[PDB]
Amino acid sequence: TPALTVYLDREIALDIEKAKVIQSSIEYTTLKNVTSATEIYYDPDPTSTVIEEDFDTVEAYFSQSPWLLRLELDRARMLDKQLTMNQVADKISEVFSDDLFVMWSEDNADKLIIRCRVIEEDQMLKRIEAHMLDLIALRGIPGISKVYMVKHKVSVPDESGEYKNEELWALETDGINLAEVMAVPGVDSSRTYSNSFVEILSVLGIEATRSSLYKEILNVIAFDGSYVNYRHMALLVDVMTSRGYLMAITRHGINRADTGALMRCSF
Amino acid sequence: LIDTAVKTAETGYIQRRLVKALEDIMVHYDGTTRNSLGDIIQFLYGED
Amino acid sequence: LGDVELQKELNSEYEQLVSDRKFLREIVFVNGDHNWPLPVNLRRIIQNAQQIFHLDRAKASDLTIPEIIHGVRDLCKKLFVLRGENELIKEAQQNATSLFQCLVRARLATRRILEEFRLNRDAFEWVLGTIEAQFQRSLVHPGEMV
Amino acid sequence: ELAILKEERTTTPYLTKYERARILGTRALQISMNAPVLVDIEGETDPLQIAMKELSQRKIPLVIRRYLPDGSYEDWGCDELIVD
Amino acid sequence: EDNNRIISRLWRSFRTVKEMAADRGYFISQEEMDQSLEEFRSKICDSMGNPQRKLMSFLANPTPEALEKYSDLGTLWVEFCDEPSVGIKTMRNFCLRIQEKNFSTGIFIYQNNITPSANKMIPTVSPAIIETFQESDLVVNITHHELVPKHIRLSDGEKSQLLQRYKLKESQLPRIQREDPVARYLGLKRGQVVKIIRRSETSGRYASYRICL
Repeated sequence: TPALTVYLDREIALDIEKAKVIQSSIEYTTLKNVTSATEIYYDPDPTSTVIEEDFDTVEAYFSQSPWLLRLELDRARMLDKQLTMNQVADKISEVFSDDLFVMWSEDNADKLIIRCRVIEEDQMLKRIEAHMLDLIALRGIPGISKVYMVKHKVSVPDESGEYKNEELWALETDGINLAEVMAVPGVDSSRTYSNSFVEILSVLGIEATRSSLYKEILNVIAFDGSYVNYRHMALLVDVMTSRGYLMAITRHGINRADTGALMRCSF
Repeated sequence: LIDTAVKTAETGYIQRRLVKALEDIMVHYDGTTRNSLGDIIQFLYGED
Repeated sequence: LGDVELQKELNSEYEQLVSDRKFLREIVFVNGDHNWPLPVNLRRIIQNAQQIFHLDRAKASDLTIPEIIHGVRDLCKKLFVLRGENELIKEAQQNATSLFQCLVRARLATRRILEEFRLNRDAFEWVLGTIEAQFQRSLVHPGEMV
Repeated sequence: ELAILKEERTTTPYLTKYERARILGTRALQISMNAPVLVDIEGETDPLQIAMKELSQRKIPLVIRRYLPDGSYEDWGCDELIVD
Repeated sequence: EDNNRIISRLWRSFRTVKEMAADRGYFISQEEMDQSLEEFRSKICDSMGNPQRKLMSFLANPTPEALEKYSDLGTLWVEFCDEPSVGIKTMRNFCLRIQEKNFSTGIFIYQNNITPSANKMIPTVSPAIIETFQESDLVVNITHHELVPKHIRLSDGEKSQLLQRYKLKESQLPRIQREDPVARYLGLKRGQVVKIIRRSETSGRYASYRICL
């Protein structure tokens, strides 16, 4: 269960509308996520279409290969995610450009439709369609499949100096990614936390790993109400970090030490 | 009954690896915490 | 009343307490938790001193103010974890007992010693000696297979 | 060479629980092999009891050689270490 | 639009580099450290808004205090490379430039990647030292994070004094790998020790020492 805890800057954290803006920019959305159906037509006349449904759409709009790639976007998921036909087509342009023509219907239309044409190829369109659904990224940070809006109760001193509670909004996400999410404007880049300490070591270094390792062990022990004195968990994590990298408590870690052979062979 | 019978061996293995990882760690007379190689694990036990 | 020379000590006392509170609240314990595992319990030591010397009544104490401030400040230099005169050791010795010194100073503050606990001369010197003896006894013993 | 001079000894001046246990046992053992006892023996004739009596009067004639991690050592007599 | 995010990330990377230089002991003027984003856009972008990396390079010297502490501290040259993919062609002119102007240390920020063939041209340019950084990795200054305590490199005299106090061989201290993010940030070389003062819930303050491999 890889997970990030993403605290937000104070001015944003007490305004739910601004936090939702941050939410939609972090969340990974592919083209596959918003696509309801794809179609392959034989449309031999480039200026017209056999499809009566797209008749009024393409005829008024206009005022290469005969094979047509026609994909339909789902209105509900496009509306919720706050995506426009334009910006979806923009991302397509940079990765496809001149090779693929792009034509979109209007949002007022009964069905939201995007037409594509190339400018033996029966299978090449199936391979391209596979290539499209598997790689086009519309926005967001890769690896962040879902973002949760979580309320934190954090104790902060008053102006009078008395400790009072204070509700603040933060985010929590599925998947693992720390470096890219830290850089995102809006995110408090000095406090973002991940429950994968392997990733922490690559981003923040060994001393941050010592603190993160302790936090994750303590959370496990303290959960069923138990309490173990600090020095014991502290002792375990110093052993796990003394070499500068994470030495696992398995044969592959323990027996890579310069300890005597009789000691090592007894494990 | 299955859980108690199964997961007792899971935690039994956990304790065995932990003991072998840590068995040689001793407090020395200068206050440092060291293993049998004399590597420093903590400069002062428990930081206090 | 009026003694500016005695006020210089009490100002330095309160300034010390302000440093501690600022250090602990902004660096050590950000979330405000103020109950923590610590050695050499002081609440129990004081209420035992109240019993041995019958520290009840309304009588006025003969325990002077400079004895209190200098007594407590001299105590914090005798809480030896590491011995030796090397410059690095003294820094390490001071670091090891930083949290505990704050705890002591927070209890053996001038108003509390006189108004709340009501110690006299005999009892207060005893309290210092006991803290000093019990802190040594609470050090981990070399050889312990931790 | 390895020995540290008396004025420069740095280890703790209190007898540790481990040093205490070893001293009592070793001295007890020597008494049961008829070593000369340095205190008056009254009614308490067990080997461990006599050794504990000698400890309480600071009369055990032994020296602790405390090894430091580098191999050097400080010799401390049990006559001079403070016992709680 | 999208041009603003390029400038913004690059501007943030620049503030991080200055912080890096400051922590290593070099002198940076109190006007260049606090340079706002607006002034930055005016000076660096074209009329079309595209930034010119070669105008961002700069030179710095050690403060008198740092020179007192570390007598091995020379001149530092910071350079942003205009070529996204750094090939054999780019590295030759860079190594030549460093030697010609006799810079002691050079920090090389690249844009996208550094080919493994070009990665072998780095240790061949000694006793000068070359440190490379990916522009992504500098957008956030990681030392401002809660979980990263303040690292301070020990001087050679302080190090020797430390080893005698604990009577220890250099190989007995805890270690930090050279490619660790905080070691790279400080430009640590093999044999140097960092001192780490970090918060402790049992004692308040605790000094930890690590030596760099």
